Amino acid sequence: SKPLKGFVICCTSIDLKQRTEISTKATKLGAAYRSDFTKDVTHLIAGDFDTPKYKFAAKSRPDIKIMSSEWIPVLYESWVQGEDLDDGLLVDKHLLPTLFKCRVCLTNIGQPERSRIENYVLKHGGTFCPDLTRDVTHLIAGTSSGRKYEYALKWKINVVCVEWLWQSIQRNAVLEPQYFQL
Amino acid sequence: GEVLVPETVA
Amino acid sequence: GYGEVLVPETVAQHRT
Repeated sequence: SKPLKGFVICCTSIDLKQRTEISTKATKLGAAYRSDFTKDVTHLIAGDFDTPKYKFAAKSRPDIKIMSSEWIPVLYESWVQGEDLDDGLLVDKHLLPTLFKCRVCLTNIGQPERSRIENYVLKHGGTFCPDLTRDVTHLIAGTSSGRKYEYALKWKINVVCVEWLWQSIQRNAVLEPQYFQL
Repeated sequence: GEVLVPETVA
Repeated sequence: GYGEVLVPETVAQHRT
């Protein structure tokens, strides 16, 4: 009976069908559902990191949990089937992977730090890209030179130092690239 | 509540 | 359909 009383949920980059399912089920669970990102939002369900709502939460609101689209349907399913819930309300099991929708490429980084970066990208839900293509989201560069670097500038792909990755992992959110320039 | 970021325009 | 441009992974790698 109203397990999500006091929760205020908002979506970013969630398709209409899934957004309608989430708002309907979250409302039945007792939550408030907000189309705008209001000051009282507690949980942001995100389908991408490259949005103004996501950027605001990553920069200014670490208290707000960034959740996977599957959170509300999975919690609703347990609740409507009469299963016991706990005070965690499955939140920690459905946090959005930090590097969700990231496609990360590397350039000018030696071993073993190059393969360690690749492992961390995969561990945190990103896609690792050995080759640079126009759909890469971040190029982590050891130096500002070379073929991948020049093509990332041409394709307007973010070029960041590895500190972007480390700070994004510890912040549990993709951070903006202008703070991690070479 | 106070709007921090508006809804994405469809 | 059309070919894609790829910048290949660096072949010659170095140990830091």
